[PDB]
Amino acid sequence: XAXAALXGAAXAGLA
Amino acid sequence: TTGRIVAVIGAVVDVQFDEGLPPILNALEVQGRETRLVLEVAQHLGESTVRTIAMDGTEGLVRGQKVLDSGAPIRIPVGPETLGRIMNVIGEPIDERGPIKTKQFAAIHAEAPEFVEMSVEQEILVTGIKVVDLLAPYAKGGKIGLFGGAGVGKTVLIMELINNVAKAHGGYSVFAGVGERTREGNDLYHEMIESGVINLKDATSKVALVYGQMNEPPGARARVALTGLTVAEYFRDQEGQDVLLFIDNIFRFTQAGSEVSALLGRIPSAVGYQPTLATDMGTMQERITTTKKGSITSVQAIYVPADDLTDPAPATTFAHLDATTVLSRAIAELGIYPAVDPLDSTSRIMDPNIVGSEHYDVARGVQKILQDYKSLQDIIAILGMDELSEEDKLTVSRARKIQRFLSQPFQVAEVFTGHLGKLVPLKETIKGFQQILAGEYDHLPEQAFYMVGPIEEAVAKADKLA
Amino acid sequence: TTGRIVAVIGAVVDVQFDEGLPPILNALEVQGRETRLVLEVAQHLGESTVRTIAMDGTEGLVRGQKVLDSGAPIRIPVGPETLGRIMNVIGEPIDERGPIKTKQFAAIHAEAPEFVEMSVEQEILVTGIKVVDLLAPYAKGGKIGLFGGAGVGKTVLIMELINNVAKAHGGYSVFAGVGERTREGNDLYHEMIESGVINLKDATSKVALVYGQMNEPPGARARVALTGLTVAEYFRDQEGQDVLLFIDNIFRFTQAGSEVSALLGRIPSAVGYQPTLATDMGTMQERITTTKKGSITSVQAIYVPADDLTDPAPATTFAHLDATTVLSRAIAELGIYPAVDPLDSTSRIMDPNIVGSEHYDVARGVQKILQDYKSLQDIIAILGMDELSEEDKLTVSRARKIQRFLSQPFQVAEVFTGHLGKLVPLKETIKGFQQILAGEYDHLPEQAFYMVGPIEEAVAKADKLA
Amino acid sequence: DLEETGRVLSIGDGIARVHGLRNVQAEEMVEFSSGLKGMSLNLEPDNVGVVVFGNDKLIKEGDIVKRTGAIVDVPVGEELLGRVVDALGNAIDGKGPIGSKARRRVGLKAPGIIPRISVREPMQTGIKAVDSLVPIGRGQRELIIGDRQTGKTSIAIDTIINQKRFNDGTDEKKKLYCIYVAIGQKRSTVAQLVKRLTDADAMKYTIVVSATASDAAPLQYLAPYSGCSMGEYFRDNGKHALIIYDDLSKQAVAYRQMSLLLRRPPGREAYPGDVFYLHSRLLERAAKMNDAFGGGSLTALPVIETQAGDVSAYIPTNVISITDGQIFLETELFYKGIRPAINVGLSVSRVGSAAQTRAMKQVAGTMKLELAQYREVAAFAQFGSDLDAATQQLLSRGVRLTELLKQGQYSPMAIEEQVAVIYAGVRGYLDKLEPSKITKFENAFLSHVISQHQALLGKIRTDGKISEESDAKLKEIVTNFLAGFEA
Amino acid sequence: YFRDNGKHALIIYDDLSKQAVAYRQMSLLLRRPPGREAYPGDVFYLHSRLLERAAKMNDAFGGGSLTALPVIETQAGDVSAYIPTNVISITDGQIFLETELFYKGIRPAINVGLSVSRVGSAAQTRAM
Amino acid sequence: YFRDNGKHALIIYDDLSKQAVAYRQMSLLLRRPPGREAYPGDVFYLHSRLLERAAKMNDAFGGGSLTALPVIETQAGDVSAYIPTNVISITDGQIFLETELFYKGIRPAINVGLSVSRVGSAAQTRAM
Ligand SMILES: Nc1ncnc2c1ncn2[C@@H]1O[C@H](COP(=O)(O)OP(=O)(O)NP(=O)(O)O)[C@@H](O)[C@H]1O
Ligand SMILES: Nc1ncnc2c1ncn2[C@@H]1O[C@H](COP(=O)(O)OP(=O)(O)NP(=O)(O)O)[C@@H](O)[C@H]1O
Ligand SMILES: [Mg+2]
Ligand SMILES: [Mg+2]
Repeated sequence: XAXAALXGAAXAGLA
Repeated sequence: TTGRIVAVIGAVVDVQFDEGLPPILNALEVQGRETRLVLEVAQHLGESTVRTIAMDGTEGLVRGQKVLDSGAPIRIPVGPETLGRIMNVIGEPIDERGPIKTKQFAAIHAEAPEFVEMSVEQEILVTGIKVVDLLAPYAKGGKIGLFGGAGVGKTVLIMELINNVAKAHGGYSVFAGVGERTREGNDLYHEMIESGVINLKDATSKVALVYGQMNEPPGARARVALTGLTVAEYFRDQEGQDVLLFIDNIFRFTQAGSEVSALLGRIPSAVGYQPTLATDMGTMQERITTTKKGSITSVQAIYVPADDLTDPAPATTFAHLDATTVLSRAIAELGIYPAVDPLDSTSRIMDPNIVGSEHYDVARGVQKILQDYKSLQDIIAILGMDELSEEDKLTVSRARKIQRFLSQPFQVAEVFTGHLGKLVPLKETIKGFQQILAGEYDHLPEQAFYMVGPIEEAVAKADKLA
Repeated sequence: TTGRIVAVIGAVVDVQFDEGLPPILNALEVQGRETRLVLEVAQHLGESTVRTIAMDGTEGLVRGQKVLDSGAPIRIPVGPETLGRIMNVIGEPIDERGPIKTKQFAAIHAEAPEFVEMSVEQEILVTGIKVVDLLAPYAKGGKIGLFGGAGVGKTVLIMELINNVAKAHGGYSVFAGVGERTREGNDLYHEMIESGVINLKDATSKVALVYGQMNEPPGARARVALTGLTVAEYFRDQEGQDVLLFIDNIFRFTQAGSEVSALLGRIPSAVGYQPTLATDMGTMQERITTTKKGSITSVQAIYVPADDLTDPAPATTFAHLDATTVLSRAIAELGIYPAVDPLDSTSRIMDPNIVGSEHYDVARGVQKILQDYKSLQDIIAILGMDELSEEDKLTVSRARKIQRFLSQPFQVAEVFTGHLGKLVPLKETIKGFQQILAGEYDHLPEQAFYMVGPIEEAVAKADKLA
Repeated sequence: DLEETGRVLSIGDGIARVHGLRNVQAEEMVEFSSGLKGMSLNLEPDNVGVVVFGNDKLIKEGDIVKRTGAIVDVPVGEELLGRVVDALGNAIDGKGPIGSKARRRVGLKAPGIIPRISVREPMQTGIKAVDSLVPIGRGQRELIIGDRQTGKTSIAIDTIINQKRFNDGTDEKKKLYCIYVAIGQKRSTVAQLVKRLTDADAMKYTIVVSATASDAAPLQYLAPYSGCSMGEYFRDNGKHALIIYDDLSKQAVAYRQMSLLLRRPPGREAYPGDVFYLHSRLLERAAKMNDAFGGGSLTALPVIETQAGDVSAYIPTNVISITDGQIFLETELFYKGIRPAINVGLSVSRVGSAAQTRAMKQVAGTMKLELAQYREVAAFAQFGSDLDAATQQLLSRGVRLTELLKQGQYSPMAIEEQVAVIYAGVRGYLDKLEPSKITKFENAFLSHVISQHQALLGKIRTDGKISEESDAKLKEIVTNFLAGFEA
Repeated sequence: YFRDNGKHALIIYDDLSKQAVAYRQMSLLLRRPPGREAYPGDVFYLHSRLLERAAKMNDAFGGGSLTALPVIETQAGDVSAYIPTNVISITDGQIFLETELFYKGIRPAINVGLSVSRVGSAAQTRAM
Repeated sequence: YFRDNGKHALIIYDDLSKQAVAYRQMSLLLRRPPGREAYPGDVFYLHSRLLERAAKMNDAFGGGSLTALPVIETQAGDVSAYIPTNVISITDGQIFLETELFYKGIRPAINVGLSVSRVGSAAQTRAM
């Protein structure tokens, strides 16, 4: 949510 | 032709021509300025007036100011002499090493290799990197999404690749910094230098550096990637090598696109991006391929917005990627380097129909084991490592050996790792893992495999380890 | 009068007149064309120019081209000679059976019946459909609407209803295909022939067909509804005997309006729809109605974009119905057909003083258990049933049995259910539902209730399941 | 001469505003000084808005624009087969000019109600799952839908390739000329695409229109209409064509780009109000003509790319509301190793049963039934202890049947081959067997009956049904093969 | 008329949702730039102006009154919505009906929590 | 002035959010084209050109420096909104503050997990 972008590239192995 | 400035609104200059009107994309030169001001042509407003986007600050411009049609798009010094140099968006030197003296100049805006120039086949491009080559093989003229950032060996890996391309393919590399942080650029510069890839003394530099700093206006950060592209194209279309293109970061490209778009007053599309999002991207991506003459391979640094894989920016981008290289902080924490994630990193060419049944099987082998071990991981810690079967205990052992065998010493990091680098060959790579899977080295101990090259070293290390 | 084509943009043709300016809603005929091209006047732009909407493709038109004032609005053949025929927006045959030879013609644009003209009789219309009859019963001379996202069951339902109702009607029927599939028109036509509703031999057909499908330009799609509409009006007022009116899909008319709206030069409203959305729907819906002169039982399919029921199109439609059958993708995905949402479908007739208290009580009974089950769902979702109360578990069982008992095989959908269609009589429905509620079947398994007619069959199915 | 000519007033955002051209008709092709092409979109009181079919860099204020008196059209005819053309019909295989006799408007309205007839001829894919569970009829529109990389195009291909089995045939009525339209893709992909087609000797019967990632939005937008017109030639002449729109997703974005630049009100997802129509008009053109109109047909397999399996989005819903069924491929399935990752439940074929072969009816009929009873008990739950023999048994077919439906690429099967293998599973000849053996059984049991029993196959195939003898013969055939099967 | 003449009137505006749409239409067609959610920047005012008219006059003015019961249609039970809040912020309270309540057997589907009366007991008999 | 003359200077921008707004106001009034959140197409540039001016010089230049602490005010923790996105993307790291934390007793409310320093230990003393 709101600040998730500060994790990051988290679901990357899905792309 | 000599035009006048009819209007200045932020980064968008309007220029009127009395006699001949410059076609779209041409590069105009603003007359009478301390420094070079290039205006790229963007539209024909009718009435002998063009609408252009400034490649630098329009501060001080005056209605009536003189503009000289360079009668072409932005052209830049291309060739070997570029290697080891840092260059602007309009092919200027920004390293203070004097003029970039080349024979040829190459306009940045270029169409892509016609269908008849296309290669008809998929070939893996070997880097000598165990994980990469084994589980997520790069592809000639393909696009790789490089995930992960700091702490994790991003620069070091970028530097080894460069090296390994020069070594195993005699191919050079380009580095395009789209929206680079001035601080970080200079830091990249000296880092390459200390590692050799750049050589200020001789002519052994294996990389050319293109920079589009974050302070630059949208148009500049918009083009820099192309500029870098032009450069790489040369080592392919003129010398038929296998170039490497690094775009850092692919996101800032797209973003730069939207800014220019907005400035041009066009209505934004979904999520505010440019209506031309897909085209903007494709007219660029498509130039990156294997033609009959050679091939350009691009390593693109991706930044996913809001961690949303379906965001238009990222989504669009995936349409062009042939493989991902996921750098992982966790892996790094195991001391494992390169810190590439063997389970998250993927490749389109990982098809037996492409890498061959052998290669394909090994890969699929390494991965499953890696997967299985992952399962047990939870059990081990809680219920203790012992209900483990003669079978469950081997999957682990092997896996653990595997995880290590997947790590490796880079020549780039010799300067102060006090350890010799290793450029393992694809053949050696398949063999190595093949055997571990096989059970040939079950007797060998874990640490034997940590930070080595070819399996042979795993064996010798065991010796020295009693 | 003879105007000249001044401008052309898609379906919006602007025509200039010199002597007589045609009033708004008038149909003009473009001169110099292989086939008829009617233009419907939309507005007076001033300057002796009129903005119009083409009723067919505008390719080939040329500025300056001659246009003739027909002197009236789009008129079409009305009378019994339309029965068994297929006709255009503009009323021309499209069945290759020659001209429709009628005594009278009627213009598609008419005013809605006045207040004093309204009717207030409320008679239930039994359909044989379990969910419909029990929870949101239709009504003679009433307005029915079938809401549905893509491929949910709108059409099938319209067919089943034509089957279960149209077939044994004794009066006339009008089917209006609006913006849907041509193949469907063809599917119906031939079928209609087969069952004898359409007779190409005698004058015994009971159905008139009007079509303006998915392949027509916006203007056509924006008027076919009106066309079909008019046909029905005739039988209602001009002859006194009860009509049946089927439209598939009325959403298409609204969509069509949005297609031309920008061209008309209007500031778009919310979601990019035309600011006149509601009025447009209103002056049209208001003609689809029963009156003191005649009765019109209308079933309209209403496509819901992106499955969004809050979309201005469907949203604004609710207000015009007497009974609403909302179809659900979620339900459909569960395999329940028809995919009617039992807590979202409504009917003005659901009144004890109209359906009786037995009917009124079962209905509300079923809804309350399904509502209750709905609230338990969140929990069931993470933790399943285990942690549920013995009491709660019983509502869940019953609900899941009622849920299933609501489904049913349609003749029209036999090819898919793999079962023989069923038509349950109202008392049968009230009953079977009572018992379920009353715990008279807490012993039978859910599956027994799925896909069946009367409760009796649900008992048997139970035996067969053993 | 401002009657047949015009001078450009302004070029920008791919819309050239030409002065003059007083005689152009709406939608007529026009030519630019630079040999560039365009469409007359807007006919305004004092200019013509033209849609440039290429890079607008080439156009400048003042350039000459000449009519052509032709409403946008394209080369059409059998001489396209084996050719790789652009959205305009121009060859791009560098194989010499297309010797086309006929031409055809790209924007013709589809055939009405009267001239059509229910699809009744099978349009074999060669893919078991599809041909058994989601039968396509000739003249049907069946949508291929899924996320990126779920194996969408792959279905199109095997289908194209499978056609050779008839095209090399005797009977012209059993043939199918394919047309593969590429939109927004990578050339490197199209190039490899034909290479694969070429090596399969399928290009001989295929036309390829390409408007790729680098082509002007208007070309991408156009491409499907052109490919459609070419397919129309076959439909119109008692022949039978197959057109693949790959993808409609990218076309839609191309059109949207155009729309926004023209400044048309952006709606849901920023898409213009007419995007549905963009698709309906196109897809209406696929059709099955009756005998009095040539009995020919056009079959469309349009591709749509969903984001995160969201099958409710604006574009996907639009398309679903046009075609006559869909084949959704699942990301889950694909990774779990089930390929084609076809979602048996979700997918549909509104009109294809009638086009379905009896033989398949015979075996495939009790397949979804069995799979129906398997769909249930097959939970997400990986570790579940079960009871009940029946439900147990149900769960047991399910895994076998599922193994029968897996298929590699480039190896489209003959309908009779499909019924054969399906027969083995649906009849129980694989119940006593282990799910990991299924694949292996198939190849081995298939080569076996192909080698030894071309006799029974031909019957099945010829009869088109499974006769008592054929079935009797088949039963023993599985029987013995089994008995000898090495674990 | 009644209000100003010492009489008592009750007015039901069923519903103000459709009126706003009408307003929005009329407004856009006049070319007045569309505001939030496409409505004219003054939708609030459109309703305030109207509902302020409902009132209780003093004995000096006849002691008459005007009571208003305006209807608003939410979507997805969302009362926080812009129009719904616009109107909630004018009136002397609200009666909020939920479909959940309704189906559940709670009819009227009044949601006690979310409903209010800014008049309080002053509008009730002592008995009540 | 400090940076350039062998001296060291610290600068706090409080906030860059308000400044963005100021700029937006001007842009829109001048009628330039509006983008997401109504921000001009050169709002990123506005900050990048600002934040880059901070830097560590070389002895050849005086060794003087200019460190920057720019402040950004998020909304409901939406770090991904427009302006927060730019600035995050421009700077060498972030110190993320949370209300939950704050009220929970953690003061300063630094969310340690989500905060960063690209520069890292290269700026920490050996002691630390
Ligand atoms: N009552 C039903 N029983 C069984 N299957 C059904 C039923 N209704 C629909 N289906 C299935 O769903 C498909 C679509 O039905 P259909 O009535 O055409 O949906 P629709 O809402 O008319 N679709 P569209 O017009 O494309 O949005 C049918 O072809 C069946 O496969
Ligand atoms: N039947 C199959 N069996 C095994 N592998 C398959 C099969 N079909 C496809 N593949 C693999 O799956 C990959 C993706 O299939 P593809 O048809 O290219 O998917 P897609 O949905 O078109 N994805 P994209 O077009 O890239 O967005 C192919 O490149 C093959 O490697
Ligand atoms: Mg339908
Ligand atoms: Mg594809």
